[PDB]
Amino acid sequence: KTIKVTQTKSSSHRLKNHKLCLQGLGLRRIGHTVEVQDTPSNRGMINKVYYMVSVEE
Amino acid sequence: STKNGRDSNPKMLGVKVYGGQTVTAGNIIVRQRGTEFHAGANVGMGRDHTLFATADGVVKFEVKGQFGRRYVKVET
RNA sequence: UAUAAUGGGUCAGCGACUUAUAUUCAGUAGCGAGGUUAACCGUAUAGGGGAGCCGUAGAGAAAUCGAGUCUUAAUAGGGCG
RNA sequence: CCCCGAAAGCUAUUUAGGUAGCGCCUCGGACGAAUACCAUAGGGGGUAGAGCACUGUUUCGGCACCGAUGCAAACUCCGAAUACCUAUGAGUACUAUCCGGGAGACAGACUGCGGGUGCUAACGUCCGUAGUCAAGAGGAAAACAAUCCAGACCGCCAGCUAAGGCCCCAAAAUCAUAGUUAAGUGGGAAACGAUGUGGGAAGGCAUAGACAGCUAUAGUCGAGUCGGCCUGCGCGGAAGAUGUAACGGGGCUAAAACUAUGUGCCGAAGCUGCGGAUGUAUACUUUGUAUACGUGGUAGGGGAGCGUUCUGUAAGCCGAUGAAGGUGUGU
RNA sequence: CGGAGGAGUACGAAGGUGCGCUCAGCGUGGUCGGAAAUCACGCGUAGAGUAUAAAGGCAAAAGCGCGCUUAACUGCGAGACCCACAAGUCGAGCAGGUACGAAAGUAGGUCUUAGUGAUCCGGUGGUUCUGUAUGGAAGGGCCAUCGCUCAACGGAUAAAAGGUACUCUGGGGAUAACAGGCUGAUACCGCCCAAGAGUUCAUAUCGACGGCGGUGUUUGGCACCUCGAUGUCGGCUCAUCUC
RNA sequence: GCUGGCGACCAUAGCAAGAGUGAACCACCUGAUCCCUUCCCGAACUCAGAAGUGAAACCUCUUAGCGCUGAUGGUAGUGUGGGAUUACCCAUGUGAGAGUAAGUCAUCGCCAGCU
Repeated sequence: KTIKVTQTKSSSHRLKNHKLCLQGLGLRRIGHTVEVQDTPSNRGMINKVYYMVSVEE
Repeated sequence: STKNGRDSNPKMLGVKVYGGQTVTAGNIIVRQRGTEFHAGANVGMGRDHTLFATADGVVKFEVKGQFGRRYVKVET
């Protein structure tokens, strides 16, 4: 139902839509962890920034 | 010296309203130099081959006829 | 720009967004469909002085009309209100 | 002192280092979900690639056609990924939009990707696109705006990490396992040349005796031998002017080099811990208390203050039991 | 100051409408008449044409004829495209008058995209506007229209070429000449393959056609440093390094 | 079950080759008085009709002969992140064109007339 997403790298130099995906997931800094619903809409944002997040199911 | 160096101003042609969008009578749908698209139901043709809506509805693109022409129409 | 680009040998003193008028916007105070006097008079920051100005109606080049008016053969349509 | 924060573009200009409108910044007001990210659904294309059906161009055959075979920014029978437009939807976010006050700017630079130009030259020049600098400190790269990691409110002799590293200069493994190199290769370079050394696949001949040498195919001799292919790491090709000067240095060879795998650790102004300040919002239905999110900054915009001279308050208050000024100390 | 071409027009029909028609090429035959004129029949075929450059188009052909005609109208115009402004573009539909069709209908120039010039100042035709005491008039306004190779084409004036080594000021390393820097086309040096030359014999010595590098001397490219100054071609004196 | 008219669809549907049909319909056909027609022509268009024919044409059937359709798998390209710079490699997502196997001698709607 819900998964935990942790930000592992900086977002300062990433693409605009990638920063917007992090913001739309709710992550704010390196090491921040959020708990979000497991829906395809959220998973799209997660998969777009797969390279700087870590997911715990 | 060179004998080249000229060009004309842009003309901004192209599709203005895509399939599935809602239009109001008079809205321009396609700007085109020739008849790349042809006018279907509820679509009119201007003197410079512009395609425009003559009724309120939803735009639809299709291919029909013996010549395989591209048509655009407005469904009410 | 460490730059081998400019300026300064050092100290003390002086040295550069002002003033008048008009106008627009914001804040604040008085009065409020009204607000306000100018020159001037005045044992004079008072009190007088309503000429004038701004607001309260617009349309049209204008004559003209006026919550309408212009365009037009049109009461249609349309533009400014 | 606090908050926000650009641009070096488009269009026009006796214009090109000026200026104006628009784009980009800031402040006030109005209005709230109308906005964005992502997921589904609908849509057009003529690029990358490819192809020869048109237009050109090309080679070899056969009798302009026919058959095999190539090429194209201004060719197309075809044709993506992305990007762009629209609708619906979850979650997250002070998002979009409109009306006004004030601007600055209109010399850009480098790097990656797609290109024109140039010699597939230039730290060259002109566009598109993204990042950084500009206007941005910290750590790595010897030193090094534009590369990598990362965005500095203040304090701490606390902890964890990123890039990058762990023999000494100099913080952390002279750590573990298995191989390769002998060139200080590592720590600059090509066509080409060569029994350098690892690994792999296949082939030829051979104890009715193979290769080399030896004796004039026979003959002693008693195991492997011969020639290519693929691939890892090395060698030569390799000449310059102040002084080793092409690992930063010392030094390094079962490495302190290279390849693969695994345990730890060091490492930033990043993250966490403790203390303090400040801005915005939400609630307390006064507050000055809690929670959440912020506080790098040039040109600029906005907000809040400290001191100096003079006027009133002031015929007041302080002053020869010592004012202003000067010079130390403490707070 | 990249690669290639066009425009500064034309047409009262080459516009509107109703009706009608398909090109080009080739092969056969047929007087002059053939490569190619015109006639007849067939085969596969848009390869023709579209006033003009190219592109996008063109069977209800947008290509080609005939008859009648003036919609190459007047007042407008929902709604859009494009856009700094000024401008530019498409447009269903309403009213009046009209043309061609039996009619449903079609027509607000031409298949489209170039064929162009703001404002000021004046000229001409209209006009129920204005008219400096009053009635007129002059002049002005409104509607339609005329005069620019203002081509440096958003057009500074109605009206304008040169010299300065006799020179001067404000600026720029935003921008040239010297030297430095980046680069190495060019320059110089080296190597690979080897037809051939050398009485025979590529390699004693040379070495065609081609290929790969090095250096930073030359001629150059760029414009990064210096224009609030880095101030010289050669000679003299004195040198120091590379191979 | 055949014939005609009007559509849907626009090659798996078309082209080519062979074959078949005259009861009705259709087509060829007879004539040029009147309507109407030829930049000349009753060829076309038009009118008045039934002596002939299914020849031509149109329709229907058969054939994979040309054409058209066309997988699976692989290759090229490509968004994001990383590594390299003749421009490729890795992770992940996506994925042609050509060619190969193979398929195709269409499929439907309304009206009217015959047997």
